[PDB]
Amino acid sequence: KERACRHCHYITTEDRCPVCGSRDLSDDWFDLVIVLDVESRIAKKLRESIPEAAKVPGKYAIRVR
Amino acid sequence: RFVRNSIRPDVLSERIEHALATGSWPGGRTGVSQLLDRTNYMSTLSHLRRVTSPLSRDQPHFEARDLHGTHWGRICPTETPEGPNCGLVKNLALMSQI
Amino acid sequence: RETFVDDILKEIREIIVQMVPREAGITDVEFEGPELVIYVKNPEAMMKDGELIKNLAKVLKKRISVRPDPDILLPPEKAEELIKQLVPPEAEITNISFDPSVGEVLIEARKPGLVIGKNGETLRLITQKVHWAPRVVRTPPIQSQTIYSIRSILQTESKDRRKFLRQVGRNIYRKSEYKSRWIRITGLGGFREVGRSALLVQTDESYVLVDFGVNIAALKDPTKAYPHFDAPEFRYVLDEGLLDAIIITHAALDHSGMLPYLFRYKLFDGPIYTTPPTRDLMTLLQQDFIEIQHMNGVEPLYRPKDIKEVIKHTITLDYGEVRDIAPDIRLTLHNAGHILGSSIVHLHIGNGLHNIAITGDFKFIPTRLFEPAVSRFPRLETLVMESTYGGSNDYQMPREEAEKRLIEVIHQTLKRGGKVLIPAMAVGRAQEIMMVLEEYARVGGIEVPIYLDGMIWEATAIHTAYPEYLSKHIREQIFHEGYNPFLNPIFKSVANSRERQDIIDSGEPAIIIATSGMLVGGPSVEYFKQLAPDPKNSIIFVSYQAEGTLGRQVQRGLREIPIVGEDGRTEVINVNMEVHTIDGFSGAADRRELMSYVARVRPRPERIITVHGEAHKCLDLSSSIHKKFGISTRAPNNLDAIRLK
Amino acid sequence: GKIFTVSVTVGQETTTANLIYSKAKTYNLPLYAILSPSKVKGYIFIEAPNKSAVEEAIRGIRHAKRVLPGEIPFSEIEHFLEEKPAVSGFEPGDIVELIAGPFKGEKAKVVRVDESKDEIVVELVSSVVPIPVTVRGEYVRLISKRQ
DNA sequence: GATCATATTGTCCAGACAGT
DNA sequence: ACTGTCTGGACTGGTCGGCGCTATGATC
RNA sequence: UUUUUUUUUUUUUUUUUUUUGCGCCGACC
Ligand SMILES: [Zn+2]
Ligand SMILES: [Zn+2]
Repeated sequence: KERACRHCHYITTEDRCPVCGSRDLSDDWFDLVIVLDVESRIAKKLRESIPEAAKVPGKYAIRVR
Repeated sequence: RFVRNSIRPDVLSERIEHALATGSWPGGRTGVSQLLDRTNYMSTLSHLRRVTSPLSRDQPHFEARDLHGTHWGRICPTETPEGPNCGLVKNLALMSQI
Repeated sequence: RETFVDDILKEIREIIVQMVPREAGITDVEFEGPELVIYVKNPEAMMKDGELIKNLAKVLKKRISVRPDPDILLPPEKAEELIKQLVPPEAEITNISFDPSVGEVLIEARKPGLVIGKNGETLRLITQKVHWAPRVVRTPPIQSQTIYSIRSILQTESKDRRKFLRQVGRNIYRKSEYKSRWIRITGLGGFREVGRSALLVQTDESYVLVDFGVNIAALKDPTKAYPHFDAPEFRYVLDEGLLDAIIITHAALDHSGMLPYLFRYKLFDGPIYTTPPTRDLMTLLQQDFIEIQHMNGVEPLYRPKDIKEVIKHTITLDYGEVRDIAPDIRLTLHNAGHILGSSIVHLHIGNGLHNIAITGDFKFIPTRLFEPAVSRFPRLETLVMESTYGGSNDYQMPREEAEKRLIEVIHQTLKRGGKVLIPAMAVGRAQEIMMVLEEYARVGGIEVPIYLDGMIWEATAIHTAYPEYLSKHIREQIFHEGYNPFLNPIFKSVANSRERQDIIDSGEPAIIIATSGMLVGGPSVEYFKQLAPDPKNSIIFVSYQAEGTLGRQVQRGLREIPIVGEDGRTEVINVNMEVHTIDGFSGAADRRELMSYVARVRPRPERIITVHGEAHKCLDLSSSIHKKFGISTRAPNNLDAIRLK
Repeated sequence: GKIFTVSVTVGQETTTANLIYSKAKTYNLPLYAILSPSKVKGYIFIEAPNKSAVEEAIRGIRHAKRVLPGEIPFSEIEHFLEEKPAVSGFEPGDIVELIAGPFKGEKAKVVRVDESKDEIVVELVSSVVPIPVTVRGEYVRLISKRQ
């Protein structure tokens, strides 16, 4: 199963969080966002919404529940 | 093992079987394969020596339905069906060779 | 909520492996509803005798269900052959079913006593030689459609049933023996009123709903037809899904009418604890109610799939069987004597903290059908009693002269060649009338056939399917002797309208027992229409006739009744037949019966709650009990909560 | 760059997006970002400088059908990136349809709305008696808006 | 090993029409 | 106002019998 | 040394009587 972090909204397959090292990950999330370039327009839009998102390219989630 | 396990013979077998059973060849052709006539000894040989034309049966193909002079020794001049198949469904002559 | 079912299961497994010898080979231990299931690889060592199983059940205080491991399972054909060879030929086995998922074989036999054994040793022998846990049910002498359908539904949905049972067992044993801080009783319906009964038992840990029913008299008004869904406690229980279980006292629309409505809107997902006769009769009654509502043109309350879901969520309990339905509540059922499968609900909350007995509809005098209600309990503190006949002047006539008058009226009618038409309920008084008629005809008094039309045949078949729930006389006749009173050749069933027309047109005398006491539907109306002009015939009323019904019009003495004909014109029915009324066959307890039950109950309850009756009747009964015995009595209204402890 | 739409099989947008992302990572495709909202079914958004890059990225995948010949303005997909509760935007008194949950395919009337617990209380319109039920905000769909 | 959404978008005659 | 071009359509009735064809890929 | 709220009775039972379509091929008149 794939779970998303509650802090940086990063989806990872292991317990450790490779972005902020948070131990609270949520198994329920929607609207998967894939970031390949940091300077992307949608990455910039997500940055002003969630400050911790789009710091490192990879999978991301819009909301955590 | 990786290559062998990725091959499904069922698709090819079913495609060939369906085409040979229904008679509908790929490309829109129909009637390619028909059930063998087993009424008597003559019907089976006639069906095995049958030649058909791709032209439509409803259209009058006056130039194509009539017996041609080049059919001597290749197409039987008398054995033709009655109706829309007259002149379009032919039979091989006894001396004909392909 | 937090649960400790895993720790309890681990402790139980440790106790088992401490007590059970190692050669048994215990593999898995789990909970299936209110009983414990143990899987072993060597059933021979586990159950060489019943003493080990009895000791395990006594120590664990659970119902032990030993099943073989699924890996060691005989082929179904070899298993069937071995079961047939082991069972004596006297027990006629009809159907044998197997469950591949869990070790269990269902055996349908005409004589389940021989299959079970004198002390259960035959079941152990079968499950040892065949490695299949046996479950024995009775094949009725008369085929029943409802029971066959229920068994087929249960067999075809084995996976869902097993999942539901496992979930129920996990929810029941979420924690060990817990002492409740307080016990609360609230009545969502049936308090100071008749119909739409609903009783909620609330503790600090578990919630229990008792006889969730519907009202038919006030069906036009939604505020009185259904129990109070606006109660804050009931809303909190339903919204959070905290309802542990639902128990139905007996199969009647005022006690089980609203049950499929909860499953229609997915408001409930737990188990239902009724006796098998109660389950079958309530399914039949709910189906009939849905069909009637559909035929009347109104919107049906629920759907047959909801009744199927009710069947799939029903756990069957026998009389005197103690089962754990909650972490702090223990439930047992005792005979009530009202109808077939009628049970008095006894709740044992805590480890001796409190005891509640909800009698519901019951009878305390011996009858031709069922034994009198059980008045002895291991412990009793609060008693909930019906007050249908709680008035001071309410005194039903005794049974013997009422049945003598019925017999003499029927004999007089048959002497002149007339026909006897007896409108009756689907269940209850009809079977008692058939038993009385069979007793009268067994000595050669009457030879005319007795015709049952409508649901009478189905109810009779359901009654035959469960002879152990009947009275001691019928039980002795069926078991000790080879004579079945219900299997008399005089009882005939009419299949279609052609048979009914032949019966009506026949000049030979006959007795017809229809299925509509008020002549408001069914074959009763047709029989009355086709037999009214004949002066030799007679009609006997054995139940109260409500105002506005045809039966009340005939009973009052109307010689002619205008009705709508088939062509749309008014038709006149000339009632030249004799009219008789014998209301001595009511299954409800009399006021004298209620007083005798209060006086003779053991132990004496601390308080008595009077429900299920009119407000003045309930108040009169409570005042009479308080003045005669000194016990504190209350007659609360709806939405009233009483803190018992 | 520019937002482009890729038509994919309904209910399997996340897997197609993941395969496209993996292919772009492995083969160094000039793909900027990929957005696949859960509410949108059968369509995903890929940010690329030109549609040729999208066409080259989505080819070779059975589940990527075609790329829509057009460019989406950023204001159209701006609201998708913003995080808003599903309960928000609902007012009591209107009629909603429950897409998922135990009450699938049932119409209900909204009674109570609270954004703290992200839950909405509704009453079934087909029930003969009002029984309020608690359901998730994302499970319901607004049929009509009245009061 | 069982289920669940989804599953792609033959020539000739007569009437209407751009072209000069 | 003529003239070549594009497009739509209907393709004789009945009867006999036979011969196939009416899911699939991906989790849980 | 101080303002602006109101008050009472009429609707009944625990429930009921029969393979469609698609296309192909052969053939008769
Ligand atoms: Zn993180
Ligand atoms: Zn009752």
